[PDB]
Amino acid sequence: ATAPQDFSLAMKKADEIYSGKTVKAGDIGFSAGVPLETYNRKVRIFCPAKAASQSGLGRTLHPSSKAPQWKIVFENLSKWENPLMGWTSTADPLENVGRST
Amino acid sequence: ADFIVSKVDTVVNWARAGSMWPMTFGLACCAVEMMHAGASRYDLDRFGIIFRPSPRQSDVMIVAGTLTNKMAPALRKVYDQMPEPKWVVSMGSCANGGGYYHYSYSVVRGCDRVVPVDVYVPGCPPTAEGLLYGLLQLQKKIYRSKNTQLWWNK
Amino acid sequence: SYCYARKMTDKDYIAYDNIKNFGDNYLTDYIIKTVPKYVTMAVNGPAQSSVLYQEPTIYTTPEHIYALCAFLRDHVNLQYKTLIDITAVDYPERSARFEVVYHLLSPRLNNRIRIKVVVDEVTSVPSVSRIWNAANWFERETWDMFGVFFSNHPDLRRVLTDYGFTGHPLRKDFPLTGYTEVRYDYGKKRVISEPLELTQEFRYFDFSSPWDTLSR
Amino acid sequence: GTERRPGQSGAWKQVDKQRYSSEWEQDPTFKQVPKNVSEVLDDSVSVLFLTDIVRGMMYSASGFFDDKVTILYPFEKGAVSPRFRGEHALRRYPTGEERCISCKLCEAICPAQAITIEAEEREDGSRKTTRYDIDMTKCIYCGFCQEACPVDAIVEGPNFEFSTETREELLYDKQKLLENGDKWEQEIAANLRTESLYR
Amino acid sequence: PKLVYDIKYFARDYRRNNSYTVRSVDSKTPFDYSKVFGSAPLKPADVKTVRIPEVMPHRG
Amino acid sequence: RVTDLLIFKGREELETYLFMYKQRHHAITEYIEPYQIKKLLIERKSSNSAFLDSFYEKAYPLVHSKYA
Amino acid sequence: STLKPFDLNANNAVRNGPGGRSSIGGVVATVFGANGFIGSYVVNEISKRGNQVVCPYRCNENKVQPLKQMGDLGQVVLLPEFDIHDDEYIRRAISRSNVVINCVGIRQETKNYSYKDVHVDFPTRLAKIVAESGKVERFIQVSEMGADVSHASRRLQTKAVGDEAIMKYIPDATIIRPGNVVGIEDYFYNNLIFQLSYTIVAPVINNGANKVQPTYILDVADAVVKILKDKKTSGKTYYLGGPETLTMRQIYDHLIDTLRLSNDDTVNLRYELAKMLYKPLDTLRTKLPEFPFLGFMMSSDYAEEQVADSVAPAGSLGYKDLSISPAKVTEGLAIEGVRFIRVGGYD
Amino acid sequence: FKAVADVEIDFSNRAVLKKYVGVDHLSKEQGTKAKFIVSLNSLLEAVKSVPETAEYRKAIEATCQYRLKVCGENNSDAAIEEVLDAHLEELIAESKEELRILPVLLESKPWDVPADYSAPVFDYVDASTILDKK
Amino acid sequence: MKPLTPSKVSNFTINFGPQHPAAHGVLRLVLEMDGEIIKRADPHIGLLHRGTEKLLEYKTYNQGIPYFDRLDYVSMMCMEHSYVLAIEQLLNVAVPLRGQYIRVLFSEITRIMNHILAITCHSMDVGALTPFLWAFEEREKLFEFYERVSGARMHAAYFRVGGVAQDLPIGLLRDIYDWSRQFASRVDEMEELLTGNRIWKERTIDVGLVTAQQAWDWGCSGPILRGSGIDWDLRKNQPYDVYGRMDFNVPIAGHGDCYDRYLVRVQEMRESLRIIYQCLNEMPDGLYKTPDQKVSPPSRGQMKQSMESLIHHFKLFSEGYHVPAGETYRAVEAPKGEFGVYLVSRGGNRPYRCKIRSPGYAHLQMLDMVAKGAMLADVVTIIGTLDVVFGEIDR
Ligand SMILES: NC(=O)C1=CN([C@@H]2O[C@H](COP(=O)(O)OP(=O)(O)OC[C@H]3O[C@@H](n4cnc5c(N)ncnc54)[C@H](OP(=O)(O)O)[C@@H]3O)[C@@H](O)[C@H]2O)C=CC1
Ligand code: SF4
Ligand code: SF4
Ligand code: SF4
Repeated sequence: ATAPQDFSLAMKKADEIYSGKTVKAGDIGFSAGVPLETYNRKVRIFCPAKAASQSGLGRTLHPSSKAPQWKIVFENLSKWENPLMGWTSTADPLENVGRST
Repeated sequence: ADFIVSKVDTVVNWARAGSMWPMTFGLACCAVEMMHAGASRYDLDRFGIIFRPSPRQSDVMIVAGTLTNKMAPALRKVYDQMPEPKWVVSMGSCANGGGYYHYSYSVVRGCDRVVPVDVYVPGCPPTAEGLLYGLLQLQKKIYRSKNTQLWWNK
Repeated sequence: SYCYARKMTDKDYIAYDNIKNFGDNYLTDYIIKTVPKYVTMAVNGPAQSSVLYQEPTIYTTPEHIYALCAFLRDHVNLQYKTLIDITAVDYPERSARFEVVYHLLSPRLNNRIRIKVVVDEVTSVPSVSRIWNAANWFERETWDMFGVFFSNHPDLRRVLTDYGFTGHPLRKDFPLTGYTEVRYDYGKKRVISEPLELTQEFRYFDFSSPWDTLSR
Repeated sequence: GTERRPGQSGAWKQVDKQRYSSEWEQDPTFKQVPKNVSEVLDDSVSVLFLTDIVRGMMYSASGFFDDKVTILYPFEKGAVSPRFRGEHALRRYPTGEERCISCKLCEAICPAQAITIEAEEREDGSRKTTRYDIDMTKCIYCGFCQEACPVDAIVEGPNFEFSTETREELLYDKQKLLENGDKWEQEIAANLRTESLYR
Repeated sequence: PKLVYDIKYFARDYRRNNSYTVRSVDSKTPFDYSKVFGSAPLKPADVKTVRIPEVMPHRG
Repeated sequence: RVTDLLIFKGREELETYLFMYKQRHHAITEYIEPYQIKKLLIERKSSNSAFLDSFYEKAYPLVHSKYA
Repeated sequence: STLKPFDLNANNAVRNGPGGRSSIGGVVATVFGANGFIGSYVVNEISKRGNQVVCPYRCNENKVQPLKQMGDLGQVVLLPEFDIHDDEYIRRAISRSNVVINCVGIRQETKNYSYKDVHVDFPTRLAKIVAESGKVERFIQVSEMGADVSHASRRLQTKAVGDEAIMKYIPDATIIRPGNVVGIEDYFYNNLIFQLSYTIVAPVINNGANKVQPTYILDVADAVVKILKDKKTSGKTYYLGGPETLTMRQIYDHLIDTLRLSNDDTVNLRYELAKMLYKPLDTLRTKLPEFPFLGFMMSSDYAEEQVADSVAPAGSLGYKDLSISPAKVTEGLAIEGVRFIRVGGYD
Repeated sequence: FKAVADVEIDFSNRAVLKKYVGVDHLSKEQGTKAKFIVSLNSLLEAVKSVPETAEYRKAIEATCQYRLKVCGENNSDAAIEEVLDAHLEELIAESKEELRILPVLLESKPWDVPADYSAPVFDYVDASTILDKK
Repeated sequence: MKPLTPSKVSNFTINFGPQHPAAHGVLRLVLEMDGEIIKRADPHIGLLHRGTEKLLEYKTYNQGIPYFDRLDYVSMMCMEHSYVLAIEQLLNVAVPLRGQYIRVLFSEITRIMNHILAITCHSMDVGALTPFLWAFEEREKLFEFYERVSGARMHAAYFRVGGVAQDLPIGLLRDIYDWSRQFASRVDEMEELLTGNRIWKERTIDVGLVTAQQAWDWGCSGPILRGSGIDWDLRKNQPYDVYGRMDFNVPIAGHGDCYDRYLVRVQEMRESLRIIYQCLNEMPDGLYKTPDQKVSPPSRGQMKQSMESLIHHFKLFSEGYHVPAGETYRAVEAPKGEFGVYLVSRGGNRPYRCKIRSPGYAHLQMLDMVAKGAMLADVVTIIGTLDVVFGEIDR
């Protein structure tokens, strides 16, 4: 809670020096070049709760935690089993991007 | 007549399998292992496999490398220019199933999506002896065919 | 300047003492004092050249990048004749998402410098191709991968991605597998692009520990 | 040798420069004017008689008679070290019990995500896999899975002749991997005994 | 190896013991050119050279 | 600014065809064929509303359908 | 547009996915004659949507190579040794199949197989084998438009007899009856072109009066898909004629125009003369193997089927009932294949 | 360094060396001491446009004075090359390269900043320094 | 009132497709030519773009080493070396001397194989096929050393963070030393056939001329710099391993033409042989990987006997080490030039951004300037001297 006193110092300082120009909502999505049906998907902005198995507070929103913890996640879609090998097949392009990055 | 047709078909199989003119689609890592397989230490020209630069004069095609979405039309175009027998060998994990770039936006998961594949050579890169094993597997596949007997009994 | 071969024997030295000192410890202060308007902040950190030394990183704004680069190349004391690469890093948490990074070499100083320009999706960065001819392809790649527009570029075109690709793949919001897939159709004797289907989905393994502290 | 003639060059503009200017006589790499009659005859016979060509001809003709280096691939096989990473194989204990304990580290370390594992408690009570399949069209044969396994259950065997005629046969499963381990057991065991000394 | 029976990582922990200090630089204070060029050689004899580092750091 | 970026990208799309980066089959696949398919399409005007048709088709409407 | 299910019993349970190559369709299909011109496109349509297709073929690895690419892993099953006279093999082929499509037919006779064998005996035996199973839900048979019991040509007569036998054994079977099919691998335009260019004279039976309704291969393949996606189509015969009806003279003229032939190479080989020139050559065919030099065109059966109007009956089912608009075969993508040869700006 | 030419040439001639390594491409002029003096004095005249109390101008003045001194004690042109670690030709080209950017610096005037300008500087401290000793 | 003078127009916008006697890989090259002379060259790349940089972001640091082996299939060791050096800098890990020696040794070996392939494939593109086959036997001899140390002839993945994957097998140093005793004679055999040959001289002299200013302007490195008169080597100017101890001389040429770069590459092979001999004689004894087990896996007997070693093995083969937040760019003197990795870490077990700096990317950019005024035949030679690898260019 005091200070990381490491590269994060310069990271935050670069954050506060610079800023982004305001644009109308949704305009950047057209610039992105992805299929427009991507934005029809609904978004949940949440912070994961602590796993009950472990007692560490890093993943939680705690003054100890210095990492980004708020995720954008998209709703879960259909999943099936590969007829030949029983692998989990999917057609959702946004399956793991939000959770992972 | 049934004996003569068999002698003819086995002679044709010997001719096709002994003289394989392969065209090498050397995209990536595996092309150098093929280079080594056709080098002095392994003599493919003793086996009768001698590489031909143009598709029209080649009967076997070896896809050795990572197929990309940018290349797949050119791969299909080269394959179509080949004459009728046109056997295709898939070499390497990249060509077989996309391999280590399988979960990529720009990579085709296996040349089988674009062109039919007769023999799959596994490896990253496949050892030269493994490539010769796959070529012998293709030669056995050619030997197995008896086209002239079926023409007689068609 | 240009490290033309001069000494035939006994050039065992990595460089002279004064040249090392001026760049080991006075380089950032010299840059800030000489050209203060261009520089906004400076970071001294682990060295690009070696593990033991330290090289500067300078943060500047997009408007001043061309003049700062021209000063860096042709200043007598600082002769960064080479542009190693141009890169962008996407930080979605920030309002100004993209940090365009310039890496330079001074053969005379035997030193490396890193220049960062922080922009967003709409703003553009002036091209530095007139200063370094190598920039042209690097800026084309940055435009392709991240979508950063470079102003006054001689011909800004995509390089790596497939023809007709509209998305920018290295953006953190772009799916790892993408949106489309390529297949040959027998009916229409053409190779065609289709929406993505995966036989086996990419398996993300969450390995993060609660007890870790290094994550910022 | 390294020395170059004013006439021989690959660029038209350089040929024009050397034909109409004498800066080539200043340059050290070039060959200087003969300055004697005998030197003129020497250069003239060297160029006109293709002397340098014949010198290469003898060295190439040495190729005809020297010992050929080649291997008859079916009859003779190239040397293969114990460390060689080839076709995968699940292993069994000498009692006949599979070494795998479904730790799933090999699936976590797989750079290519070629291993899918799912397990259960067996009726006796052991931790055993109900599924262990490897995609050999996705494998990169790095050997990381052999490094991560704590019980030596998964090893990359010494077999490189495993080409197939259809892609479906290249999707291995637990039974196939166990059969491959049974087939190559003694060779794998010898290779592991040799490798244990180093690591 | 003296690490077999003597285990102390915190003494040998270099990964997590790095930090970043902060300074502020201003244009008002003049740069010290005496440091840069006072130590510079004026004749060939006074030339001093930095030798190439032979090895990179190792724990031994 | 977004308009400028969109115009630049559209100019790139035109230049690909103009400079022969893309091929004849690309033009067939991506523009001409879908337009001709749309003209040749005969469909029965569904009495069921939009909700009912998607309900009959699939559980998750957001997932795309191929070869509809 | 909303994807329509394959109307097969218990399909709703098994089906899952968007309907693409990697999706699961609840259709397992045994397409006899898969390596043929018609069969390959039907296999492509069924397998493209994630379904599994069993393709029995007479041993020929190079001929069945395109079918390998058609589907994902394990979806296209190629059975090596297919014989029309082997019952046990037919039972094995349709063991897991819930739809069976029969595209097996011969344009010409040989010594080994006659019309009566392939077009009559095989349909009856296969019909019995499918009937005894019960798992097979849909049966589709492909026949010519001009097939009739009272037809001079033996091919078109045997085909109609076989269709009647199939209708007798399986009452719910659908008889697809397309016209002359145009495609890249077709035997209509390709044979006409070969006749115009590498033959000394192009004999035209009568003056080309006979009317025909050619259709594009993609249209027939889509019609097959629409048959399988509707259970109400069962037990009905569909005459899949093309959008436009053309006499053979118009088609010959338009091929000459598109190819930019110097002049007209077609000659008038009127009927009652082909019936004397080719009549011995049919007996020649029945005692000799398949020969590329002479075939199909040079037969009395072809002359007999080119003296009648092979057009759809007025009251009949067609593309409109399947909600398909057939594409014109004289323009657009359909005509590209002949167009590539020469257009007068080419070579 | 090692010459890759089989022909035998003398590298102590101090002209065959320059011809071999291709300094003539950089400048066709011989590059004598007087040219270096003229170039430094021309740079000093040029940097007069920059305001007198500008840090850039002070830097250029100091560098030019240092090199004019190095020219002073060293009467040998090769000695100047040894002290400055450069060929005289590239030393002369250096001042012209400095001359090219004076117009670009006079258009934006980087030296103009407010009297409260402050550039934050972040410095890295190595763990090896603290762990071994203090 | 003085007449004006008109000019001429250029056409023939040819497409030079993937072509086998050229630098290996697929090259699509669009050339605008006035007659038989080239006026513009526009290389089309992306035909082997596999999205490597983005794939790295989804993998752990140890899971991403084989990517660098496969970036350049000709020179694997040098490519993975920069990645492991960057991770070591961020992790503050010190490599033991034996592992440093092994890295330098194998880097020189891969340098030699790279130069053999470059020279002999360039000669093949010219049209001489004997040096090519004469070289494969040597390259096989070196691939057998690779297969001995790692079990893979090409994609070894031998270099690891903090050292090497396994120790040198017993008997290896003798075999390498024998290969070294005969290497100089083999190189002399190749050099006699190539050097001094009139057709080779005519084909290569004064083709692809580059000047020192041009090389620095376009960001070129390695043989291109050293063939123009630039005494710049990373192994000497910015040493990264026990290279500083090693005694070798930079090869320098001045013309900048194709012939000069061929001579430079041959001399680089000889210098690498000298460095290998020094490595062999001075090879130390001791640890080959770092003693720290929070960044390197424990040995197998040690994990099977100690609880802490089993914990470290489990957490290193499942989660991996956590790299402190920071950025670094580490470059190595690859055989093709300067190869560098710009690694951005936010403190996790996966790289946030891993930019790969291609030495061949800048050379292919320089192609247009170099191949101005040339002929259709000269393009193959110019491509040969650049020695571009398109998997390396297209990441
Ligand atoms: N113009 C057209 O294309 C039209 C076609 N049709 C009908 O559709 C059917 C097929 O069309 P098409 O595909 O053009 O004909 P093809 O001859 O092109 O396809 C015939 C298929 O039947 C197989 N076959 C033939 N005889 C036998 C046999 N005795 N035993 C086993 N397999 C056999 C062939 O295999 P192999 O290759 O080994 O002989 C081939 O796969 C025919 O009945 C035809 O009348 C309907 C309207 C028009
Ligand atoms: S399979 Fe491996 S060796 Fe072959 S091209 Fe792909 S990455 Fe390279
Ligand atoms: S060798 Fe490597 S890629 Fe193959 S299964 Fe093992 S860990 Fe995965
Ligand atoms: S093979 Fe080894 S690493 Fe993989 S699950 Fe079994 S015991 Fe674990």
